[PDB]
Amino acid sequence: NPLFSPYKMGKFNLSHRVVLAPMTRCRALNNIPQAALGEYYEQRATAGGFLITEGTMISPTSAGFPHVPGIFTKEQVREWKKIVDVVHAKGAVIFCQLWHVGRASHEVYQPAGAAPISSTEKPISNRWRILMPDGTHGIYPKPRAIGTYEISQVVEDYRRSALNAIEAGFDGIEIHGAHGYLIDQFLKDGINDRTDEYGGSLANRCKFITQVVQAVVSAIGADRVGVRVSPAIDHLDAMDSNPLSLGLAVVERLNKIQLHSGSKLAYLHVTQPRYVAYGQTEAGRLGSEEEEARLMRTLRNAYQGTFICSGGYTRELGIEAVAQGDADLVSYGRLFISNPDLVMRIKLNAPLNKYNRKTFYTQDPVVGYTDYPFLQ
Amino acid sequence: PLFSPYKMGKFNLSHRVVLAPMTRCRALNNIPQAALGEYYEQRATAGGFLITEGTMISPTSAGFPHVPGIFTKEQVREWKKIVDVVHAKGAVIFCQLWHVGRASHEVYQPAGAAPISSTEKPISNRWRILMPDGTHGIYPKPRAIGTYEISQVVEDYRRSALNAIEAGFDGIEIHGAHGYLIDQFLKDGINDRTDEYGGSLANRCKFITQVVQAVVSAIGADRVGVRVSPAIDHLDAMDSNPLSLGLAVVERLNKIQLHSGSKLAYLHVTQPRYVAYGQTEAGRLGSEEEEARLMRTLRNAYQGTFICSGGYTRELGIEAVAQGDADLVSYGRLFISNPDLVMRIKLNAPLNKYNRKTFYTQDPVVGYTDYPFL
Ligand SMILES: Cc1cc2nc3c(=O)[nH]c(=O)nc-3n(C[C@H](O)[C@H](O)[C@H](O)COP(=O)(O)O)c2cc1C
Ligand SMILES: Cc1cc2nc3c(=O)[nH]c(=O)nc-3n(C[C@H](O)[C@H](O)[C@H](O)COP(=O)(O)O)c2cc1C
Ligand SMILES: [Cl-]
Repeated sequence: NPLFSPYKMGKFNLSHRVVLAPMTRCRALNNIPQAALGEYYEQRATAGGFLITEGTMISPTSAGFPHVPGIFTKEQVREWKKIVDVVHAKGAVIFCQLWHVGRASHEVYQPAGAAPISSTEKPISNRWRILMPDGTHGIYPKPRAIGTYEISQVVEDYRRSALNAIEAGFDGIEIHGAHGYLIDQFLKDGINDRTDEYGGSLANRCKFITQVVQAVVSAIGADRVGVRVSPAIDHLDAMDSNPLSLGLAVVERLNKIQLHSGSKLAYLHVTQPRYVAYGQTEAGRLGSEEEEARLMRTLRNAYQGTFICSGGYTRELGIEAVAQGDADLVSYGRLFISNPDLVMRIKLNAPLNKYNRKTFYTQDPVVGYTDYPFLQ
Repeated sequence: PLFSPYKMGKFNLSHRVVLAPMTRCRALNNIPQAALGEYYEQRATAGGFLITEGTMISPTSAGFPHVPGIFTKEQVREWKKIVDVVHAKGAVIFCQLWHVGRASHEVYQPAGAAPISSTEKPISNRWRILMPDGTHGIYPKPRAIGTYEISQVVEDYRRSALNAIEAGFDGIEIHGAHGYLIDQFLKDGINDRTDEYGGSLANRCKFITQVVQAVVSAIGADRVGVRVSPAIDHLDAMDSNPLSLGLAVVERLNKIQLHSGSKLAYLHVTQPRYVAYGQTEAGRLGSEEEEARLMRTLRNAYQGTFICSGGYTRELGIEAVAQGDADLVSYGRLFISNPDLVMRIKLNAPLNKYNRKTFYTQDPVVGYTDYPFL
């Protein structure tokens, strides 16, 4: 089983290639990591296994979900420390994902009920909803387009949060630059309608992610920085006219940062679109995943370093990915929510527990969080 | 509730369990076979309603191998034999008229002509077609038919509906869903025409209206059912406002009934069962709520019998009928493996699992008529 051949990610000697994908769960009450998070990550930690935390706030305006943890205050750093320690005690490697949602927020999540910030004044359309604190779905509002100086301030928020993650003991950080969030709002030409140096050309649209990555790299070292993007996922109206061209443009910027820094990043993590095959239709089962696979393979081939694939992977698809050289590591989200011992279940080819979407974002410290059972 | 009798026009149905139309590819060389007779006979029940697999309305309307047609007198002759066996068991049966539009291939095109459609745009690479040898083929570039050709395709539906009646069917169902010909005109994500049949919702609905009117004027509204799927992920068939499109179709169907002075047999709607973006943070938020509203809105708007389909089980079907969401529920996959699904559902008995591997094979028995009764 290729998922169990060891992999050397920088200094880290991973014992297997099954990675815990970053997943927002909303148990960090009032943005403070809670003991429940410690139990949750400890359940999933394995010796030589790599874990990525849920998206974590880099500032007071960075959230668009309730009770997501932050790492911009010392109080938050002290609580993260306890989680990092328990995970390290199991022999796992863990990175903290730094997340700013940009326009994907609501006044209820902003200080003084201010408008969310973004590259643009254009709001996410009503084709999408936001989870409100009371559990209902809300409408995304119009964001405020930020200027060059404020952009440098947000970059500084990433730098300060990366330093704090290192202070908490994390092995590194992952820049959430995917799924239509703040960085993707600058990358995607379907969102970025700016006329200044951060808009228009591919170079201009890639300026923001480059500045963010360079700032964290210069603060903690490229080896402790992973980058996540999703050029072909249009979640929250984040489409680009040419996904592959955009993805390759980002990859070249990362390749350039590495050469200039004289060091490689921890990895490039890419989420791919995954089309569920509907069995109730005439030709749903006759589809092909070919094209989306070629896009992923091209980004991996273009990138000089470790590649982590994600998005609807199963045991069989993960084995295939590593076996064909399409990826070095494979991250799993939903199956890891319901299978604390996912790594062991994939090693033994055991049945996998079903997951309950209803409790993905609820606040209970146990229910739908740490009560999914281990192999008996 | 599924066994509470239902009156569908002049049809007194004994239960609400319907056999959904399902392509099975056993009609060798497009001619109905004795096998189909046994297959349908097996699932037929006294006072039960069945809808046949999609059936060709012209030589160029197919996109699957060995699907039956009803555009030749020979085909009509063989269908009659099947219809008789079904009536013998006291069941009501409608023949579904199917034209795939752009969802075709050169191998299914007698004159090597490009498949016809509303647009010049080909189905995307992520969708494939089933080839005669069982392999998957690539969808070719279709031809955006001219305004004048639309009338002749409507004529193909009309002649086919007449042929279905000549064959003895109690009625016909217009397949206007799942990204096939009619749906290629309805969905603004496909229809990029700038003429009378493109642009406004009204213009987009012109084709299905003309098809339904032609068949209604040929055999009577009481013998015509119509199937649509305002919101479905199949062969790149998307629309900006699924609700608006669905209600536009319902409004024109209601008008055809008023002007005809008789109601259609029913409106058949596929349940979206939308599951896109499950791998994202917010993709699924509000999805289930929107499709539920979409369906109830259409059900409340349509003046007549409403049949739901797509992902239904014994429990989900019971719920649909109990909550007033649908009058009849059609089952597809479970009916493939459970010939006596009706009886089984009635007794809450164990259901047989189905083998997809044999959904479209040509064996007249294996995976077709060999599923056990129990
Ligand atoms: C409940 C949930 C929360 C998520 N939260 C995040 C997040 O905070 N950051 C991120 O980059 N991706 C997030 N994702 C996307 C996942 O990291 C991952 O790409 C996806 O779950 C992989 O597909 P899979 O679930 O089929 O394994 C989330 C996904 C789910 C289902
Ligand atoms: C093998 C197969 C063939 C189908 N063929 C057709 C068809 O020719 N026409 C049509 O309108 N729907 C067709 N359908 C869709 C079904 O009528 C029905 O909506 C679907 O099977 C219902 O979902 P269920 O299988 O979960 O009950 C087909 C479905 C399957 C699984
Ligand atoms: Cl390191």
